Amino acid sequence: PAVVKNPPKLALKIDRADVNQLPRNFRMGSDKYVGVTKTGIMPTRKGMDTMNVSASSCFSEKELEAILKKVPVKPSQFYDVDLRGESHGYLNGTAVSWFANHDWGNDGRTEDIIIPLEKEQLASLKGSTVKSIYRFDDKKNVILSPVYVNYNKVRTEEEMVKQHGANYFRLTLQDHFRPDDPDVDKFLEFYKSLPKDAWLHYHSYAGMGRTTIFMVMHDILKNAKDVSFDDIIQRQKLIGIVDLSEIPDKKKNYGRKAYIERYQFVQHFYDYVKENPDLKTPYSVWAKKNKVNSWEPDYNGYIWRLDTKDRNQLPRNFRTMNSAFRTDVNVKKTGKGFTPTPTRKGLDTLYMSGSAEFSNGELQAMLPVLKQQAKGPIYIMDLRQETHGVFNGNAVSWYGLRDWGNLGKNKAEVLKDENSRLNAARGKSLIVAELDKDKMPIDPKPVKIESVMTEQQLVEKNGLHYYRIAATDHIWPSAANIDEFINFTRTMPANAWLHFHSQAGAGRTTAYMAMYDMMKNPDVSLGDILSRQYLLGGNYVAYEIAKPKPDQWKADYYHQKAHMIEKFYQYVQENHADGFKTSWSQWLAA
Amino acid sequence: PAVVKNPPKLALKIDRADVNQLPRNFRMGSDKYVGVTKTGIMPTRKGMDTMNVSASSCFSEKELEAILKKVPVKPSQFYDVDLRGESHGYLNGTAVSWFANHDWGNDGRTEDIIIPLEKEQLASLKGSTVKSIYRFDDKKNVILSPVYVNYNKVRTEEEMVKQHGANYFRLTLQDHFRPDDPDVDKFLEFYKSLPKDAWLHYHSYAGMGRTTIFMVMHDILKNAKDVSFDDIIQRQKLIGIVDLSEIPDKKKNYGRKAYIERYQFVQHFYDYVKENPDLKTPYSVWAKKNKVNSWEPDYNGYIWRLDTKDRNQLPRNFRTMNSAFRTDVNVKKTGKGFTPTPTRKGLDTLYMSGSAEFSNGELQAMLPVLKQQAKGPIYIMDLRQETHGVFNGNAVSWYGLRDWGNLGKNKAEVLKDENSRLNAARGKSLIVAELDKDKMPIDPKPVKIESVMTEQQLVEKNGLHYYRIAATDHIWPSAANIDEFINFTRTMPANAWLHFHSQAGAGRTTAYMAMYDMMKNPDVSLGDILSRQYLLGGNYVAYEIAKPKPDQWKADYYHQKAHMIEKFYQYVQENHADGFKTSWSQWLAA
Ligand SMILES: O=P(O)(O)O[C@H]1[C@H](O)[C@@H](OP(=O)(O)O)[C@H](OP(=O)(O)O)[C@@H](OP(=O)(O)O)[C@H]1O
Ligand SMILES: O=P(O)(O)O[C@H]1[C@H](O)[C@@H](OP(=O)(O)O)[C@H](OP(=O)(O)O)[C@@H](OP(=O)(O)O)[C@H]1O
Ligand SMILES: O=P(O)(O)O[C@H]1[C@H](O)[C@@H](OP(=O)(O)O)[C@H](OP(=O)(O)O)[C@@H](OP(=O)(O)O)[C@H]1O
Repeated sequence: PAVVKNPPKLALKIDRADVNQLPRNFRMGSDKYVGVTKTGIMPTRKGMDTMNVSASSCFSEKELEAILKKVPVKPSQFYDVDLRGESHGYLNGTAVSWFANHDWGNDGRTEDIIIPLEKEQLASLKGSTVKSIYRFDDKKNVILSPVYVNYNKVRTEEEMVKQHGANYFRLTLQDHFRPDDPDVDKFLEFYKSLPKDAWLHYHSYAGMGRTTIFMVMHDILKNAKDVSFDDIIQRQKLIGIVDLSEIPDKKKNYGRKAYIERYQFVQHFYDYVKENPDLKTPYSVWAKKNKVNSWEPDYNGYIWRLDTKDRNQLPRNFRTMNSAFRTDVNVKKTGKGFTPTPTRKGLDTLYMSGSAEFSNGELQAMLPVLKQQAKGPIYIMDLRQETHGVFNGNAVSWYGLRDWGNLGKNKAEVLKDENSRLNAARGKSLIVAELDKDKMPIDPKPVKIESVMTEQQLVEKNGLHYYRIAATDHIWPSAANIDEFINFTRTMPANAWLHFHSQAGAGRTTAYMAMYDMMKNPDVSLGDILSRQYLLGGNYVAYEIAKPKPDQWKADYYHQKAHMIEKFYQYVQENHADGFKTSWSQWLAA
Repeated sequence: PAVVKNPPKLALKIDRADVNQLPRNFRMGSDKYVGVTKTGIMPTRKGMDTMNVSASSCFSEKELEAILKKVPVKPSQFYDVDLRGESHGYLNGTAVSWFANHDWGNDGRTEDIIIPLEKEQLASLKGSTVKSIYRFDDKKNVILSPVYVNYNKVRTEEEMVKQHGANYFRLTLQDHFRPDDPDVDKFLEFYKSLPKDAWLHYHSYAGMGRTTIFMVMHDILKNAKDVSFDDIIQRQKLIGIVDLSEIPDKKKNYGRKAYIERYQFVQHFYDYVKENPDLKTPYSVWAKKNKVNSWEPDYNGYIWRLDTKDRNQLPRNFRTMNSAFRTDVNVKKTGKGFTPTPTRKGLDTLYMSGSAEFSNGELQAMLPVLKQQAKGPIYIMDLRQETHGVFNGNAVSWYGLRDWGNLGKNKAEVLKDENSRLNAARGKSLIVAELDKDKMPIDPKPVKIESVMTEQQLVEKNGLHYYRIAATDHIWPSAANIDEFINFTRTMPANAWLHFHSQAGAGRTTAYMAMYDMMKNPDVSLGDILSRQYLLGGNYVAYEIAKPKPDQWKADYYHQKAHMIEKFYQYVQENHADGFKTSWSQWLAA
């Protein structure tokens, strides 16, 4: 085949043709040494034969079958450790993946974007039984002219491996680099939970870099006590293909840094296992204390943000389902299904409103409006995961990078963090600043904090009910968070009026409003729901960035929203009839 | 101007037009804060006003004059700290440099290569008063359409700066990265040697990355005891342009790694100054001990190499000036000035030979041949810096990466290492292996070491004189090594017969043979000298790699040879008449 001159940015290509054989770079930990060391002296073989470990390149289905046959365990004892962060899967037995330059198809992405993205990519191939798929040169890592692949099955690696009765574990590691600390932590917690008779097979794309790092880690976990670091590095080269201590002349600038980085990593992991033979202190914790940690963003709050100043007027982005459509329509901020003239059916009895966060003054202005229109009890639905409250009548929040001050916290932890920080602020003189477009404070000055309430205290004091869902800013509400809302709707009083707010009354607020609208009016089209929620003053839930630039970190998260809001529409179509007896989480998991 | 679609791999372009002004990103350590921090809280200014420091982008001559006028010291107190590893200089007052993609013109090169290479690049412009020079866009860092520049002066930055009565210090740092540990050590020895009233001006190309790293280091050296790491980082952003703690969303994969690497560097440097306020322990030594050191190659010997087996035949590549011209001429391994029919004028009375290293058996075969041709005392001129000797009649050496086992050592240290290691080998059972094309041992097996001698003992025991010059393998003989040979010729007998040898009888041997040939026959052309030394069985001293690939690390060293052998030719022309009274070192420095 011929090299493809201008390949797409992301090309679906063949990883492994389906052939009855052991795959590329296959080795078992008990294999004999091949080749020599630079000194001519062989490293001790101590501990090698009882490691119960093998490794290789990625594999087709027939190559997996050859692996399973060869290893001296049953499938039930076999764990496929899939180190590939790049999106991949199977068409029948043929292994395919989505390739970008340097094999960085999922460059920068976290596991929780990569896993569902990969399923979607693969899902897009179902409903066809033949496809032109690029070939690939492993020597130069470049796209070659395509062949047609026939198939009637599309599977993730997990599905294929489990259908063979084996076990599966995924780490989404970028090609060319060491695992970051949290992925080391994740591996170790998996490792510690293994049955003693477990057989581990590590693989990446080529069974070279990422694979050898983990073969070295494995050897260290079994043998660091009795075997030197240097011997481990050498012996994993002798039975394999890569010497992690080799920084060759041909590697320069960036590539050279990465070879250096991953060599240093295995040195630090060796030291960690040596000092912590019980594996009690997590690697990330040990590494931080010893200043050899990988870098991670810190999302913790570091400033009191002024969300909204105490003012006698309706809060920003306020609307009810009786409101007028907006006149400032921007089609470029809409998306799939958008119409300027959606049906208003059901809106007169939906009893729903939304807005940005509210100061005391803004709550006072909302009160008569909502009571004017409400036919039953009024609930303020606070959708904010981030810690917030009221200082001197002003709405404030504890702002961290990306507004992810409470990322990873459950509801109980959120409320505990919230109460604690608000209390601690009482009577202090603190910076409370509005943030500009760059999230930098504007004219920051200390101000004396005289009064401090939670929003709940404020809301209940004014005769309304309160409910909190801790939804993370910028992202599609989690399954748990959506289930919490559905459960809420099942028991809420009839004629209840729901007022949703988040920080800006945009992303999270419009998402929940659209989900509730759908639930109550399943006969209205997805596009009409999204369109009217937009027209009434929300954003468009299915917005996607046309041509994402590198600094546009929200791109994947908008895409996830666009995708998941459609799914949720389907969920409603299928479960509204019997009152949603089946949950969103259970439905997803089927 | 217009972007250049396909610029040359290396393009001479304009850095700074000559303008009367302070340069880009100019700041002084005592400057006021501009902008805000993310918390809205400003860092202490403690110690800022007494640091006696400024920083900026690179500067034109007039921009330097603006700098000198602005700062509150005399030029004699001002130190230009030039952080640029890329080759640069001055045409009249205009700053110019040689640009490759990512500003990596000298990617991978050491200071010893870059400094003389830069002077050579600038020297190539001195035979003109006008040049077409590319323009440059600082926003995108890309070459733009060229303009003509007129000049009658070509200068290094050092020359331009010293001509204004100021001081100069150079570190050859690659753009985009932190400094490696040895450059930190070099900066520190410089810093500690400063007078108290010294004023430091740091600059790189943009006054952004490398410059801010060093401004932070300075602030740390002055203020670590009293000011926190975070405050230093913030305040250097506030008076400047870069926050080293910021890893922006737009930086991905490789670029991201570099930002991370340099942030972590300034953290480690902080800790080092905090822990070592006396700056006694070097940074590199502290960093190693704490496992946060940058990676450096290790050139130390790790194996006994079999250089040549004891055998009853002339040593490899043996030749005298009465030897036949070779029949296997390969023009592609020749170079500038090659002729297949050079004069043999002077060879009849040039009492010289050369070969590869010799075993005992090969020395015995040599003896009658040399004694046949010699008209005076015979001297064996051992040119090897690397440690070697004789085991059981075989020539052996202590081999390290690149055969640089004794890199950096003086002659006394080389001989001390040599005696020590040879003695320690006696009676031991050790690996003594021939190395393959990849420098890996062939069929290594331990052998009993029964007899051990230095080459000097072997030679003198056979009634010959010995002299040692510790020349590093692969590279052009140093100035001190050439002077040492010249001093030898000045005190040796008229009709002394010199037999040069190294490991292979190629690079070092042929260079010294060509240098002596020139000295004794200054009326023979450079080309003829190099050509006949090649034809008699040496290599071609002025060989350069045509189109050097990334793995061909010797490229720069061959170029250095090709260059310096011509220079030595000129030295001979200018100094043979009086018997080389002025040394090579003195003549180079003028
Ligand atoms: O081609 P061979 O001699 O087998 O070696 C290759 C080339 O040097 C590649 O460079 P190039 O793209 O110039 O061919 C290099 O990728 P980089 O260019 O990214 O350094 C590979 O590094 P790894 O991809 O790390 O194996 C290295 O293994
Ligand atoms: O709080 P909800 O109602 O979900 O709405 C969010 C917040 O207003 C975000 O503000 P912040 O990030 O300051 O908390 C905003 O980010 P920007 O102001 O950076 O755009 C989001 O814009 P998009 O993520 O672009 O939709 C918006 O959807
Ligand atoms: O264009 P602006 O917004 O100024 O930001 C630039 C771009 O992101 C560059 O990327 P691109 O080449 O895609 O334009 C990037 O170089 P990399 O591509 O090496 O990341 C620069 O990093 P620095 O070179 O470190 O400034 C960064 O400052």
